[PDB]
Amino acid sequence: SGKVKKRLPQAKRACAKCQKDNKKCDDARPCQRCIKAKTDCIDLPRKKRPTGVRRGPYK
DNA sequence: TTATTCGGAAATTAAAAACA
DNA sequence: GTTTTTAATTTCCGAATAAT
Ligand SMILES: [Zn+2]
Ligand SMILES: [Zn+2]
Repeated sequence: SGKVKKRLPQAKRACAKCQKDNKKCDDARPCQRCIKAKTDCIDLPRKKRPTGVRRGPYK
């Protein structure tokens, strides 16, 4: 049988450069893509979705 | 050829809602 | 107080364009 492409598990979080490039980060810091690119590997904070927006009843 | 860009599918996730 | 629902948000696939 031929090989099926394993969708890799996602990184716990993506560093700023992997976020900008829309590419695969990892759980090392610096991440592997930043080591290869010789670029600063920085973690930036996530957006927190707001409180106080009703949804209406669930199915 | 490799490097960079990015649209959008798929995955994550957290407040609302539902439940105990 | 648990847990479930499901839309805000994030991750990165993959297919393009740009650079070399
Ligand atoms: Zn990264
Ligand atoms: Zn990085």
